[PDB]
Amino acid sequence: LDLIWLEKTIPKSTSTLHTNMTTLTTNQKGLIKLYFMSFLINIILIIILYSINL
Amino acid sequence: MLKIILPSLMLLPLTWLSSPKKTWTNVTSYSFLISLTSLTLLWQTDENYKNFSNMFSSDPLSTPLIILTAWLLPLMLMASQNHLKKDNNVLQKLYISMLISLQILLIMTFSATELIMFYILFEATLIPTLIIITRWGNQTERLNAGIYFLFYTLIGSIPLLIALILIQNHVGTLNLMILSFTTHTLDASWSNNLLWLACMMAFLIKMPLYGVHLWLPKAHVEAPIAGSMILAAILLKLGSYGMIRISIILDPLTKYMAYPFILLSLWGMIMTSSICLRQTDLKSLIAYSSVSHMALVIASIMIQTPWSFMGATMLMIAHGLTSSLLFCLANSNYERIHSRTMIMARGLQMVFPLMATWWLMASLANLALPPSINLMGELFITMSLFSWSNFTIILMGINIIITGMYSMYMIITTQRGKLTNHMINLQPSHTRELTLMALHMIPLILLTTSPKLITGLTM
Amino acid sequence: MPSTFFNLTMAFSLSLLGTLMFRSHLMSTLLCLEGMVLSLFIMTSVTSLNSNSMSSMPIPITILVFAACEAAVGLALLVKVSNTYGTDYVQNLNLLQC
Amino acid sequence: IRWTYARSANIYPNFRPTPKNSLLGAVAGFGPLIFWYYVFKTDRDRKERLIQEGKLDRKFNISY
Amino acid sequence: MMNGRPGHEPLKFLPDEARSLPPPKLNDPRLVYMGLLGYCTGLMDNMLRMRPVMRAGLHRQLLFVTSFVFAGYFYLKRQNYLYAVKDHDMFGYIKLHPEDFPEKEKKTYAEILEPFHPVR
Amino acid sequence: DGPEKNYEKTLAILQIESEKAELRLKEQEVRRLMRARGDGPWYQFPTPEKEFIDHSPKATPDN
Amino acid sequence: QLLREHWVHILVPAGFVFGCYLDRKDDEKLTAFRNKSMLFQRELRPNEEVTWK
Amino acid sequence: VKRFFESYHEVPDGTQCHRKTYITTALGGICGIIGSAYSVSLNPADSTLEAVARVGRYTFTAAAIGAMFGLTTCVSAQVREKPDDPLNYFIGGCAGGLTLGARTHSYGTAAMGCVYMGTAAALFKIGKLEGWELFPTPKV
Amino acid sequence: MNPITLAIIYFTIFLGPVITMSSTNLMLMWVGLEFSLLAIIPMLINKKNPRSTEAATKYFVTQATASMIILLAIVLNYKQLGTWMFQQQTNGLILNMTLMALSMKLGLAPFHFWLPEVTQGIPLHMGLILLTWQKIAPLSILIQIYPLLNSTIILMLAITSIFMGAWGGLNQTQMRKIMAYSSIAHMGWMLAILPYNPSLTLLNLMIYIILTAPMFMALMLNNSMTINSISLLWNKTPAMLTMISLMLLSLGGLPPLTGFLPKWIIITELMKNNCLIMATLMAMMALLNLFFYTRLIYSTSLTMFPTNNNSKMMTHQTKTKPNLMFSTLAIMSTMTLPLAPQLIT
Ligand SMILES: CCCCCCCCCCCCCCCCCC(=O)OC[C@H](COP(=O)([O-])OCC[N+](C)(C)C)OC(=O)CCCCCCCCCCCCCCCCC
Ligand SMILES: CCCCCCCCCCCCCCCCCC(=O)OC[C@H](COP(=O)(O)OCCN)OC(=O)CCCCCCCCCCCCCCCCC
Ligand SMILES: CCCCCCCCCCCCCCCCCC(=O)OC[C@H](COP(=O)(O)OCCN)OC(=O)CCCCCCCCCCCCCCCCC
Repeated sequence: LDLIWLEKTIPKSTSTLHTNMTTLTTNQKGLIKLYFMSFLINIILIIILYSINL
Repeated sequence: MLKIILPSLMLLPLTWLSSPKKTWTNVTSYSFLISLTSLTLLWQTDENYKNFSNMFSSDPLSTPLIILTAWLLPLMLMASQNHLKKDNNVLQKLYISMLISLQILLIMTFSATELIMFYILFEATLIPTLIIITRWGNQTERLNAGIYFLFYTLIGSIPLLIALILIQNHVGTLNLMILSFTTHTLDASWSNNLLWLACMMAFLIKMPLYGVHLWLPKAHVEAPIAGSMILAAILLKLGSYGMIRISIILDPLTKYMAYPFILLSLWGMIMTSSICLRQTDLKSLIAYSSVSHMALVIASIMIQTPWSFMGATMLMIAHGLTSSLLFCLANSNYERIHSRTMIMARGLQMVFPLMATWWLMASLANLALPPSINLMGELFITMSLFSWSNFTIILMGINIIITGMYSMYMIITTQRGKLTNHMINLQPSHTRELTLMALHMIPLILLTTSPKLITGLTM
Repeated sequence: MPSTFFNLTMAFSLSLLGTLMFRSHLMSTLLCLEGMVLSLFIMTSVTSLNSNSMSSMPIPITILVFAACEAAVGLALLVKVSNTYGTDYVQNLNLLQC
Repeated sequence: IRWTYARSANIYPNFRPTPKNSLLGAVAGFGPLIFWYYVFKTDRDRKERLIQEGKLDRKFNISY
Repeated sequence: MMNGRPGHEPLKFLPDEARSLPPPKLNDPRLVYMGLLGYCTGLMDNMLRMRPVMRAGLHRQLLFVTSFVFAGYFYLKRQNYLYAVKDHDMFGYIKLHPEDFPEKEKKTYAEILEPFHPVR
Repeated sequence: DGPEKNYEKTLAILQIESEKAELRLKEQEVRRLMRARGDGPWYQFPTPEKEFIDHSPKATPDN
Repeated sequence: QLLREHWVHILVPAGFVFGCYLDRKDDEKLTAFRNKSMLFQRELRPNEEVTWK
Repeated sequence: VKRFFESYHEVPDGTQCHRKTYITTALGGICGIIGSAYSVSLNPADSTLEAVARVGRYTFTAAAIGAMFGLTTCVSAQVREKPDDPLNYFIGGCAGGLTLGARTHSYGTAAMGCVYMGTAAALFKIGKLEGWELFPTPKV
Repeated sequence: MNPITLAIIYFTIFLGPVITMSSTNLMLMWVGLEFSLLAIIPMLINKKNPRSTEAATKYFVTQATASMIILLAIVLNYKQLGTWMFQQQTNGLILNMTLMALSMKLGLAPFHFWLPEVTQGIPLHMGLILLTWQKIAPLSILIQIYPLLNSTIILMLAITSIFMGAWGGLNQTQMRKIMAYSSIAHMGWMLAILPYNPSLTLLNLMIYIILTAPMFMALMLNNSMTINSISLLWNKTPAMLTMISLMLLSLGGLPPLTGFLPKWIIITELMKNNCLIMATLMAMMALLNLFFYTRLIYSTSLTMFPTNNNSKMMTHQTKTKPNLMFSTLAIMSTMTLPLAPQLIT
């Protein structure tokens, strides 16, 4: 328990989740073509959200 | 309260303006005098609580914690004096500043009459313990210990902040006495259950459960002696104090919402005493013993009986004193041998007779011995738990048996037996550390002689 | 007028899509920027002429001045990019990711 | 030193999750909790029912 | 949220209505703490420039403490004006709309039946 | 000094805290009502100014 | 300044005196219900200004 | 689709399990499409076939998560007759996390997804029960 | 350089935001934004390295696109109502386009990708000027339209900026990228509190500016670029360590540092407006922010990383630190929590 499973459950799993998510977030290449494509997707999502919520 | 806080605030200019050959002497003497000054709010003739200020207040619950903090500051100075002897003067004064700031912030935390100010000083105390553990710890794992301690505390404390601001927006005041008087029952909803969990889980992290407790042995192993002292003698009790304070506004739904934590506390005290039995590290053993005693405190506060609260306060003060004493004794052996392995130094009663006497008295305090506030607190917690449900006596009995077993195992395996004769570097004793043991043990005797002070709110 | 304003808004939208979708040419991106500028100029001029807002007629001249300033700065940056590499490729300028 | 390090700081680096130890950890961390939960819950429900129906009397229990 | 109130002259640090309010007593914990912060600023500046921490730069420390106390006094007077006029506007709105803020009558602890939750 | 000093000081502290709580609740209600319907001094969102409207006779009579 | 040298020994006593002064100032600050509680509310005595200072 | 997501809550839980499963599957599919669009924009595939394969994989994964969530939640509300109960949503969220772990081929991801998504779904059910206003209009 | 063009460029950098925040016409706000962008570009590309050229190019095209969308919103408002200010009855589409474009000007997620790229490859003082001064004019425009904003889009942008900033700063080891992700997180907090209280986003902006001015100054003192470079600070400038640690803790939001005050008061206002879910998520990701700050503190202050031989010559030489700017801002950004009622307005 105290050397394997509580450690595996709360702190190590939280750290593993956040390091996986920060790798996934900061997996960007320095291509402004990709950055502007993502910005276009953001604009489309904002337009759709406005047209849905109204 | 200001007559106690301000001399402790002026301790810092004294620390930084004293000569390097007089710093320890001056700060230790004036911190002893500050503890003597802090003895003045035991003058409680009436049942009315001493409300000195619009922001500072006293209590039969807050007063022993304040006196224990003010008493423990010179003890931390004495304990940390030797292992900083080959050090820069600026680093020594900074360490003393960390200890003094801890004392100031903890006195303000215990005397604070507002929950939001209590939260602010709670995290303010979270800071210098992290600095002490990381900057002056010995091994590599001090950084991991600091991370675990800090973020266990912070992930606990953020929902506490949300809950406190919710209560302030609901009732308008967030003052302890106003809440205690015009407390309102809760209509037993899921939002109220989450509010209860948010305002409890910070303190349930701070004094260890069976779950989140993994930061405590790491921090205690990696911390220096003053850090172990302040942690195991004040900060867990700070969590318990917060639970006793904030439980009053959660009247109707604690009686079912406290079920998982009572079970967690009882089974966890059994498991942590078992770990103490099969533990190879002395500081780890003392840390897990602290987990077990604080599990008893958690169960008493959750069941919310006057006997339970009184026993919780008595176990708080008694456990703080005896855990600091055990940590100081272990640190004396560690300063001799530079290793915390328990099986390595064995026949120390031969060369250290009165240190073995202090070991014996500390372990007799660690287990429940009837002329001691330790047994007073544990016995009244047992009475309240048996009133809560008759079947808790099985878990209590198992815990008491294993507690006696690990305490006497500690004494036999580190004091008795054949002396490890290869250890040449066993210096006889320091008058400083013998004085440190005496200054831990004599207040235990005096509080045993008059236990009306350690009795808390309920009687 | 509403049909023409709808067409001008769609022209701005097309030039914005051109700005956002890169095709290997910083110069083409600057061209899309100036197409957006021209669409905004025509929209502002038509609005002011329709509403007879002769007091607000200096607004298209102001946006033209500041737009030519930003086009000037973009051409200077394209000159520096070409001096650095020699190809003027937006995928070629990528080394700030690490 | 090796014995202490292997007993303390090596266990999680050399721990690998298997279904056997997953089952062992689940039962050892939850079974006692659920068992004592049902024990205390049944006992307290019986006590509360007896008090509410009046068949349980506190003979001289003044301080609880 | 209070910028649109009637009589709000723009970019005015202290209007004449602030002259109706009692000033800080010039030895109050806010200004003493501001002076302490100025002194600590001087000490930290000396330590960063690698001078003696207090033996050097006495004119600098004096200027730091004086400037901190001066600016703190005038800012504190402005904040006192702001809190006072917020309270004044709130009380005026309460007096203007009494039907939205009824003086609710509370009854004694002899008619209300608080439920009792025993802790057996 | 005696028990009466602490007793009366506690009464004064309680009165101060109760008045502060009442005023905080009043401030919350006042702010909510003002933002819901802006009619008091607060939440007065701006409006184009009267003093820049040209009221002189124009070139066209129909103005 | 006749003694001089170890002047720092007045720092903590000065802090203690100032803390007692601040407590006295807070007592003077509260000052409400001097004899207005229902519990005590006694007469002001032929030679007495206030009940507690 | 605002009226679609409102038609999710037009009936109480344990009624129209097919409708609730279809609505939750559509919501998961929309979320997977958005996530796949971000993924193929920021991290481009080696070719259009791999891009379309990744979009389809992500969309099917999120649709399976939503379908299993809605199905298990409605099935729980059917089999124990109390619709207004957050444990049904916790069970459904755990089933959705197990679906995520099955798609990702990792039991650790299955367990973490179960716990986190069950907590999120239970919190969502409590919010819809007791009127928690997500994205509130400014009032004070 | 040249003093004449230094004066011209720096005066235009000053003049841009001043015109934006002091002008009541949306067109003049837009020309202030244009002034700021065009003036700050030559200060960015000044060392004439490929990284500086790339950063200047990325910044130019991003801010030009965002300003074009802003001008589209202004022209559409002028078409709809005939005025040059969004008064009360404009179109929500126009307002949402304004918010999106000003978010891309500010650099908060999911428009945040250029900000660590531009901050990297740029000298530290220009990074300071960007991350502090360039974020006042778009925030001024956002504060001007304080009502009539979409709280849903505001809260979505705020929560994703705080999440992505926490994750990015957690990953990064470059100091300038760390500062950029800190900027993204704090801008998320400011944008979160924007539609409910302009005073609180102004307060958070001021706290952030006075917190990250001396952080950049301390980076500028030793030209420390990486975690290792800031780690060998005990040999270079050992007096810096306590202030560096306290300012990093204040950026983390730990009590009793004054950086706890903006998060505390923003959470208070969001409690007053019943947004507990958003407030709780924002607080947890702020804890993540504090984690990467604390790893930085472990590297620079609480441990002593190994040093090299030439630091002996560095100790032989003498240095110079700006008076009245570093120590004042460090003290005001660490030990000003008990002046919280004076700080809030
Ligand atoms: C360290 C311990 C961590 C685990 C335990 C933490 C507490 C668990 C139970 C509480 C829910 C989560 C915290 C909420 C804090 C605020 C509570 C509150 O004010 O409740 C009343 C409020 C309700 O407000 P209310 O009561 O005013 O509602 C209105 C009610 N009427 C109309 C009747 C007046 O609850 C919430 O708003 C809860 C929303 C939570 C949204 C965010 C969830 C984040 C994820 C959950 C876990 C977070 C911690 C762990 C992170 C990971 C660690 C590894
Ligand atoms: C039984 C009781 C159950 C109820 C209570 C549950 C909660 C208990 C308390 C929380 C758990 C403990 C968290 C803190 C400890 C774990 C973090 C940690 O120690 O991470 C270490 C690791 C870095 O390791 P490092 O030392 O750098 O590497 C070796 C040398 N370089 O770090 C990393 O790799 C990354 C670490 C990131 C920081 C972790 C702390 C912040 C967590 C934020 C939570 C956010 C919640 C919301 C998430 C989004 C919504 C789901
Ligand atoms: C309050 C919070 C504390 C937190 C920690 C503080 C640490 C620092 C402490 C600083 C000093 C504070 C001392 C506090 C205790 C004071 C003890 C004391 O004098 O109590 C008063 C008592 C007589 O008072 P009285 O009213 O009669 O007692 C109640 C009766 N109804 O007096 C007496 O009875 C006389 C006591 C002194 C005479 C010597 C007693 C010798 C006892 C020998 C016991 C031997 C057996 C010990 C076994 C131990 C086993 C482990």
